[PDB]
Amino acid sequence: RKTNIEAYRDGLKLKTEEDFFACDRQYVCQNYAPVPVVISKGKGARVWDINGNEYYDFLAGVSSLSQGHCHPRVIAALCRQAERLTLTLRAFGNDVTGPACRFMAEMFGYDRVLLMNTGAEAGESALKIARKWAYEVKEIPPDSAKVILCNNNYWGRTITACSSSTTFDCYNNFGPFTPGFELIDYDDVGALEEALKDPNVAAFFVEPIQGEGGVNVPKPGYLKRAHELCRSKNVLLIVDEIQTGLCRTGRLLAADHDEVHPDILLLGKSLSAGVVPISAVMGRADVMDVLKPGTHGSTFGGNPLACAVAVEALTVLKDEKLADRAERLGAQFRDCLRRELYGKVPWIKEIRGRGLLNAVEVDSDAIDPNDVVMKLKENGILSKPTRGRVMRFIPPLVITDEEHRDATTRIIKSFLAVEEER
Amino acid sequence: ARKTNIEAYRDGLKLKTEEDFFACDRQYVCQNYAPVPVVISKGKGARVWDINGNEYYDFLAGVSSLSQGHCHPRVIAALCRQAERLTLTLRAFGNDVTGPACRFMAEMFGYDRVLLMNTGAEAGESALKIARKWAYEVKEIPPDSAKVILCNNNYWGRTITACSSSTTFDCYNNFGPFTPGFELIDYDDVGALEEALKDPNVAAFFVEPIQGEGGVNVPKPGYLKRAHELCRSKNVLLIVDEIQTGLCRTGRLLAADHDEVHPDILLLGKSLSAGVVPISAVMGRADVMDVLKPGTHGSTFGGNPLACAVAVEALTVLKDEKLADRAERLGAQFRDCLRRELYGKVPWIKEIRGRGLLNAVEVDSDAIDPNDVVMKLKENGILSKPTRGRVMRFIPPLVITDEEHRDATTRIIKSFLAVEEERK
Ligand SMILES: Cc1ncc(COP(=O)(O)O)c(C=O)c1O
Ligand SMILES: Cc1ncc(COP(=O)(O)O)c(C=O)c1O
Repeated sequence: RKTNIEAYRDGLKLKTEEDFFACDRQYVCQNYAPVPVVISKGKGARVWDINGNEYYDFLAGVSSLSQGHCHPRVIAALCRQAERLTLTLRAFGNDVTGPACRFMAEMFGYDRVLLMNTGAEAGESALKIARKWAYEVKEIPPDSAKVILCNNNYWGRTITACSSSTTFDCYNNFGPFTPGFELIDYDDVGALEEALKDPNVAAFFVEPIQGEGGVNVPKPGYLKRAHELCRSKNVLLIVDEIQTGLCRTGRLLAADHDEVHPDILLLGKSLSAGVVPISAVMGRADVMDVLKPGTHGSTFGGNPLACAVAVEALTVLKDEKLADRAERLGAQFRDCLRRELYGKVPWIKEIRGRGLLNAVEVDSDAIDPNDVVMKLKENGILSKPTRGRVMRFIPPLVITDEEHRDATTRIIKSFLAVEEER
Repeated sequence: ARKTNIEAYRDGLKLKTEEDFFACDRQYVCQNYAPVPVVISKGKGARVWDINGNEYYDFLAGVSSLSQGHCHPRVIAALCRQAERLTLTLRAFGNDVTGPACRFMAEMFGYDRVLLMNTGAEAGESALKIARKWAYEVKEIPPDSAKVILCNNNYWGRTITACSSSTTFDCYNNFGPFTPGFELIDYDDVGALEEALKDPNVAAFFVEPIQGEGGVNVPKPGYLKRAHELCRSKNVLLIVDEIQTGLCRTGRLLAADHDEVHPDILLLGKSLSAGVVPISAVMGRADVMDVLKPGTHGSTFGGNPLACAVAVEALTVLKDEKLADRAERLGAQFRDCLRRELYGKVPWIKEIRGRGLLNAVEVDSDAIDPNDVVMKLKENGILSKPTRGRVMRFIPPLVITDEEHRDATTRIIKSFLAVEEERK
């Protein structure tokens, strides 16, 4: 049986990529840039376009697809639960949400788990928790709570996220803005310490490696020291692991590189293996319990379908030893690129990353960075930069040794060819 | 059948009674919901079963997220077929589903452009961003001056900006400081709206056709029609939140259709996916929606192909099963019967109200404990969660059969009479 989207699409008689591009222009809100490919299918580290051409996916949902596209275990868990029960609301109990929260609480070492749907919602929820905790436990004056975050942070697209962004296109013309934020440079202990002098600070909200900001890896010991400074002042450390967590950087959490156990942890993206939107906020009881009944909610948060998917997605990370995989392959990737491209390619500014969260920043005054993106695609690598000039290499962690060797050589080949053509 | 992973996992926990699940929940789940009465394990159509095999009619239905019923076979089949092929690309890449699904929606609802988000709060956030950016760029109002009018007792979600525009104490208390830019007026009051619309800095009026969480507040006939005229007069966008009222619930495709109103910006959610996965939509004319240029808005999962395939199937069910007609017919019967068998007989009922299958019975909490009604309903096989304590809600799947609806209506009336007997 053809399902309705298949049948409706068939009737539209879309043959070429351009036909699909035209369909976007006409019917899809135009808040994304043009795209170079129309993907029809995904398996593991590979995707295929509508013409059957094969690519490696080196974006992977910006680390939402760590377990690969269409991981059979995760798709079986989705389908079996979907036949049984998908939604009760948290107004009613069910036989999945509590067990899934227990599973997560034990895996990550927290007392309480709040399940939301998107990463932005996890961030919003964490800010709300930190504010309410500041008022009720720290006893700071009404409406005075402040939250410190860093320049170039990214946590989503709500108005409060826009209000705390330093990125022009994220905030421009979307005000007036939510107050209560203090922005400081990333990777700067001094600036943090000075900001923490304000007793009305509730939290410091930080990424262990800035994602959208350009795969900005801080100096060794940054997060470790930040947590000490925060604790000195009774300020919560909220660590956004929505992009860096779940084995991507070679550890279960990127915070583990600094032996930091976040006061509040955010997860998202590969929590569901890219199958359905589910995010998490985790914290100790005496923080999370400020969210009393009626004070927060979500229709789909904690729905049993997403919970079943998430438990399976997390178990795959463990069973397939994906943190070890990411560590090993990522170190090989960076060594190969540094050996083969530094010196030879003068318009590479840096090769950086941890695990399989890697970037190559190029000098956009020396090269058109889009020429690198297009060359990569010609050689079978789909990759989307950030900030124009920061090339990103973020494959599924399940990429095989042989696929990763192939991909790495296609990657080298592409940078070298761009240099040759300069 | 062979055990599923999650079944085996929980089997390892030895959680067997409703009270073991209640304890599990108390210990590991963030405690932002009230205690629950029941542990549901299976849903099908208008029915659910608890872990002991007891059957109930679900009269909450996800607050109108399950209009197509639990586990609709077509929608599962669509989920599973698409899930085997592709679930997520990001909108950074194209795929062969998102554009077609947006065209499908654009044509069904009569809009130029469709923005797909994940939750109803995200749809609201997105619409407010669009309205503000449009007011700055097209209306040329002073920078940072954009205002949005909303109504007292509105509900649109739980983001900080939503909390900043709420009049409900537990929704906002101790979550500030708050996003500025909102003007709060009484619902169902055209004179208050007209006066608020005198301010040229207003970008939008954001309103529910029937207030949902605020208590199934049905406005006077012609409220929304008049509101639209007043907004147009002032070049103010009418943002209509159909997340709870839309998609056949009230006996029409959109609740706005009762007033022959085509929203300037439409919000959908909830039953857009038949309760299977979170997907929401913001739709609008080109000259409004096109302010959202590349890089100015985004979402990881928004527009993912899996959710798109599910939504197209869910929307088609509404049509094919003539669920607007079913809701209209059964809902009219429900209100007739309850009024006829409860008013007078039961002194502590204040009002029976609703449209289609979005119905409520507001009780006098000074004269009765509303929770006694909730518990009596469950004893009689009806799962129902009130809003604001005293507003009992009756929101079944629209696929409820004539026989199931008759049975349920008789159980509901029986429950209210029983509580009254006990009061006497
Ligand atoms: C670190 C981080 N936090 C939060 C978010 C927002 O997640 P979502 O797109 O699911 O709202 C993202 C998205 O890329 C992210 O990279
Ligand atoms: C009218 C209305 N709008 C928005 C929302 C928020 O949707 P969500 O819970 O998906 O964030 C709801 C939730 O019930 C609603 O009733």
